[PDB]
Amino acid sequence: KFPRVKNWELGSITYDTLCAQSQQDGPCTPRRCLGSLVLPRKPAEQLLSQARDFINQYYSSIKRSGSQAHEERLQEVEAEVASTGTYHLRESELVFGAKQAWRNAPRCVGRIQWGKLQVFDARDCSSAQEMFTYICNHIKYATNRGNLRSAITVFPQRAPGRGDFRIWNSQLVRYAGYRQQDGSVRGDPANVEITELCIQHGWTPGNGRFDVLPLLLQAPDEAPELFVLPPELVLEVPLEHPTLEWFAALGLRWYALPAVSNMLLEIGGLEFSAAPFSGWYMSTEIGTRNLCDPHRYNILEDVAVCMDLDTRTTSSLWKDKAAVEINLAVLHSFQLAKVTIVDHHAATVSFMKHLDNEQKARGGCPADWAWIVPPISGSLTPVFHQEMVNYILSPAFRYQPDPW
Amino acid sequence: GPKFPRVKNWELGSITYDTLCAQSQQDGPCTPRRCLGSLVLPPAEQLLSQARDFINQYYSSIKRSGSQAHEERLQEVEAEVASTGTYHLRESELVFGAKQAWRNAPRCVGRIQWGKLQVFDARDCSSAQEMFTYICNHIKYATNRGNLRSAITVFPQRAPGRGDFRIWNSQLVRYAGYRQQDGSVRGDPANVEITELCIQHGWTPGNGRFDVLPLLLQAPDEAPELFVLPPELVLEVPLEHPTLEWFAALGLRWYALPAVSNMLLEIGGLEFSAAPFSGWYMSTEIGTRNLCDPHRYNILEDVAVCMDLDTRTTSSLWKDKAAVEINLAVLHSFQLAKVTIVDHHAATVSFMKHLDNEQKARGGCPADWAWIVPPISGSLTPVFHQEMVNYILSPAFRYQPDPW
Ligand code: HEM
Ligand code: HEM
Ligand SMILES: Cc1cc(N)nc(CCCCCc2cc(C)cc(N)n2)c1
Ligand SMILES: Cc1cc(N)nc(CCCCCc2cc(C)cc(N)n2)c1
Ligand SMILES: C[C@H](O)[C@H](O)[C@H]1CNc2nc(N)[nH]c(=O)c2N1
Ligand SMILES: C[C@H](O)[C@H](O)[C@H]1CNc2nc(N)[nH]c(=O)c2N1
Ligand SMILES: [Zn+2]
Repeated sequence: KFPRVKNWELGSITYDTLCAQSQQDGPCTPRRCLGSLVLPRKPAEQLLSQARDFINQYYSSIKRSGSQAHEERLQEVEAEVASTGTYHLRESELVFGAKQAWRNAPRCVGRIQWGKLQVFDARDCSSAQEMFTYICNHIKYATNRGNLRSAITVFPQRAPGRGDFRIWNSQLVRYAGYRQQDGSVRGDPANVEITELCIQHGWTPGNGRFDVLPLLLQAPDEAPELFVLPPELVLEVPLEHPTLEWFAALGLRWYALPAVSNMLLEIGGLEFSAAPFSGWYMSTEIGTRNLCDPHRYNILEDVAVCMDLDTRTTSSLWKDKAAVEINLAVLHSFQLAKVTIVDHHAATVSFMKHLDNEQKARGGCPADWAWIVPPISGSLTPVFHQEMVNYILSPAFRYQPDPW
Repeated sequence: GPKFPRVKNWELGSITYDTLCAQSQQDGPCTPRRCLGSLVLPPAEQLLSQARDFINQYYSSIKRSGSQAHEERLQEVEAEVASTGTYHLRESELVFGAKQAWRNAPRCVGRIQWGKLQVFDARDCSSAQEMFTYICNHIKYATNRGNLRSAITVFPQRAPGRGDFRIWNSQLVRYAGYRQQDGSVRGDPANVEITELCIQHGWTPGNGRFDVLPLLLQAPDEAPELFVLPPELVLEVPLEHPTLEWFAALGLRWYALPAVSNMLLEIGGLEFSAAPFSGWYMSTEIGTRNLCDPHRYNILEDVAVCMDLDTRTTSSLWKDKAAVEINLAVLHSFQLAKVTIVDHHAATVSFMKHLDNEQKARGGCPADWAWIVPPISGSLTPVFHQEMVNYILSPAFRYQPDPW
């Protein structure tokens, strides 16, 4: 039942015993592996057992398991659930749950950081207006003038008798995508839909490719409300190249803070539909995906041409050459602007360190090989060469449907 | 929708369902609780049922399903299995099954070519000297002075009681790896075991980085005999750069013919333990894995130093830049030399065509994403964004225990 897992560079071998504590099925069966799929196809007595489970996790972690407080806390949960069908987490438990859900995130290469997360309790929130205020303090704290600090902010749990608090935007900072006459897109094509919903709910659009979108925030069973982030909070890094001086001409820029805003956080059976969290970028996310995917800004040809590369033929590897300059430019420009970033070499090295830690601490580490291995130079990094077991542990960030 | 895996391309936004997976008659390593698809590695009546299925496939492939010939061939196999425990394939059943195994191989990006495979029958082979003759013929035909041609040679199947035919070497062509007294390896480290095996059976070793191993060939129930390949039969390419002149002085080379000799070819339950097969390289096999893996030639640092790159910090992207140029050097030199090769861009483009043909032809295609995605410039190729379903179909190429 316990997989042999091998590193092929170093010949080293471990066994995952941690997977045994997974109790949510993934999409694979013995007939066919489905691990490369981005999304899944996708309660009285049972919320109860996830709660015991989780409270157990919490008291084991402060090394006070089977102590008195443990018992009296299990009794709280029971009594609360028996009468109301639900319960509430103490602030310190939430803090524990939030860090554990990062820890369990199998798609995340930055997990070495997991124990260092600033947790904002925003459960005493009753309006879109307040969410905005909480969302602003988060951006301000996490951004920290370029010296970035991981942070999550947690809005009120989902409740049986009403709508969810939701942030409609997929990220706290997004560039407008304007769907043009000839069906081309000025700006980020990833953000066409959200851009149109913002216009639909009253927003005045610009005509740049890097227009910072407003936030569409929704309090339960209310029309979402629109807030313009103040430009002074959203820090942005102009893109240039250490030697290629025309690179600066291309007006390229990315924003400092990668803050995911549409995922749901699950802890001990409670669900937190709005709980944005942020760290700092690994440079390939910007330099390779956001700028080079052909269904994003798709700037590879432009760059290659400016680099005077023979475009005609795949075999001159013009794609590979320009991709590498753009990634260098993202690192260069971030290090200049003194904004926190990490390259895929440093990041995957530190990730290797994390597997070793997690092997000593828990007996394994859930890991999604296709998301961990970077999008350029995969086998140049040590994770390419490391087998990994993937599986769902709770607490967990999960995808959730879009509100509209 | 339908309950078959839904499969999405994130670049194009297109959806398909894989119905082919229902044909899978074998379990991979995944289960609902944990994905294991990144792991490199995993007669009685069971023969009969395997045989009936292969034969049904053959007759559908020739559009004669249900015909008298079909049920008479069924009848035939059942009698032969019933009185000898095994059975033999007709010639063109062997050609079909061979092609079908390549067609079925989830790890092969080259399957647009699956239709064009020269199948040499060698089931008459009765000695290790003769194996050698067939391999030399195979190598000559396949290499065809640089204009390479895919081919497989099929030695006699396994039989109850009697020993297997086996090619000990993992590939027909392998460079020696000599273990130094100081702990390093000279040559190719992947081939240390097979080098030291060749010496034990009496080969006189050389001392270069690129010495061609002799073949260790095992006729049934005999110790393996040793055979040296005439140098004129082994086409090799010296590596040089179109613009960095010093690259040629590095003395690097690779062989033209990728020919796998250690796999088992399975058909209707019959097992061909020696059926080596060969195509042509994708440039990233040579330039990225074989030359740059840390556990292989590991020339990345030497090359970056020659390029005058900053090798003391990850963030100069020194690894990425050196890898690109080594890869350019691979293509350029094979091109200059009129030896067939394909780059990871063209190759993945055409595997996308192959997926689309197979969708129409059979309703899906088993594909191992981690192996289909090239090991440099992943997300720069269209397979990066294509979800894929991996499962096992027969005929199959399969791994087998080394015979020592
Ligand atoms: C501190 C710096 C961090 C870095 C460099 C990092 C790195 C990454 C990267 C490169 C990805 C792949 C994303 C993509 O391809 O778009 C990712 C995914 C993810 N990260 Fe992080 N991470 C960091 C911090 C965090 C934090 C603080 C959290 C939560 C508190 C987090 C949770 C996640 C989750 C849930 C995913 C999966 C995303 C999805 O499925 O859409 N990470 N991480
Ligand atoms: C025609 C040109 C071909 C190209 C460019 C090609 C390309 C590739 C590549 C890049 C790999 C992965 C190599 C690695 O990671 O080491 C591979 C694997 C494979 N190919 Fe091909 N292929 C070709 C022809 C063939 C032929 C003729 C056959 C057999 C009839 C074949 C069967 C396989 C199998 C079974 C694997 C997986 C081997 C393993 O799991 O170790 N391919 N192919
Ligand atoms: C299918 C899908 C759903 C979703 N919610 N999000 C995505 C991509 C989100 C990008 C996650 C980016 C990130 C997040 C964090 C916390 C750090 C960092 N460096 N990068 C894809
Ligand atoms: C553990 C292991 C076993 C095995 N049989 N093979 C491997 C890698 C073999 C490399 C396959 C190379 C190849 C084969 C063919 C036929 C064409 C082409 N371009 N490349 C690893
Ligand atoms: C289809 C495929 O699973 C998908 O493109 C994944 C591959 N790996 C990834 N890895 C990361 N980090 N981010 C991604 O968006 C993707 N995309
Ligand atoms: C651990 C991981 O599965 C392993 O390194 C695989 C990854 N993908 C690969 N892909 C190909 N084509 N060849 C390989 O040898 C590997 N190695
Ligand atoms: Zn799987």
